[PDB]
Amino acid sequence: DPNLFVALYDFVASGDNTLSITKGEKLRVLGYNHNGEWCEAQTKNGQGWVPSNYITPVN
Amino acid sequence: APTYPPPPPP
Repeated sequence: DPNLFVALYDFVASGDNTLSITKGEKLRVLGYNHNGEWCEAQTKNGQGWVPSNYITPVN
Repeated sequence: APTYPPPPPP
């Protein structure tokens, strides 16, 4: 932490700076967009936007 | 961030 999250579900990138993530994968969250629907995160595979409710804080 | 909404869970 204090910004460490884990993916709840698979999410396939749809372009537009989004990031593919796999259930169980760890992320570090940089922040959220204006309405909180999108979350900008970093994983071992890169950096991009993922659905906010597709992840949850761990540790 | 994208200007369209993300897919709903799950």
